[PDB]
Amino acid sequence: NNELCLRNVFTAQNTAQDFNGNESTVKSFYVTRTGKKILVAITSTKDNLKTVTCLTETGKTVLNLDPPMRFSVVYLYFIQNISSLNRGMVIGHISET
Amino acid sequence: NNELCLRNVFTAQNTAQDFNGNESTVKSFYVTRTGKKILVAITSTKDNLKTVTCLTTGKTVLNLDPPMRFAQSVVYLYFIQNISSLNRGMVIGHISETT
Repeated sequence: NNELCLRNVFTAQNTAQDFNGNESTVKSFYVTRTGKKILVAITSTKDNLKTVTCLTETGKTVLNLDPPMRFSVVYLYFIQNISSLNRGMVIGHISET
Repeated sequence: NNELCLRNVFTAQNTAQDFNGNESTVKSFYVTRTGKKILVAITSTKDNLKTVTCLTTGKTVLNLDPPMRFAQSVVYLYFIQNISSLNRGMVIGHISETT
């Protein structure tokens, strides 16, 4: 017997930084699981983001981004080394909306 | 550069076999991408399913992972053996927004 843990995807916003250190607001995609959240991906019209801010209880954490993927034009970035399961959750969410 | 291929989930029905060899109809979850589909999971009220028959090469029997329980009625979710973690995420997300 093993109970399925249903997870949710929630979008919000965060600050991201490009290679020149300039900040901008991005749409952020979180996977949540009863109390716990993980920042999985962001979207932006900017193709030059390098990092993104995630706010925790500990304070701010700065996360590296994987290269922008294309989908006036909006880019999707996954957070580096995020699990494939969490990636799948977010891809489905973006597609099913 | 790397373009993002959106994936979808759609559901239909398949025939599954339990450890007795007895057959029943189940709800099937497919992930689609680039005009191709892959069977990722099934759900059933039965907790004893062992295999599911898929139509690909032709007719093929696939093994199921052990059931996971979720809720009025109790349902069991079975992933197809060796399906990717990415595809599991797709189906878990879909079932979450259904619930």
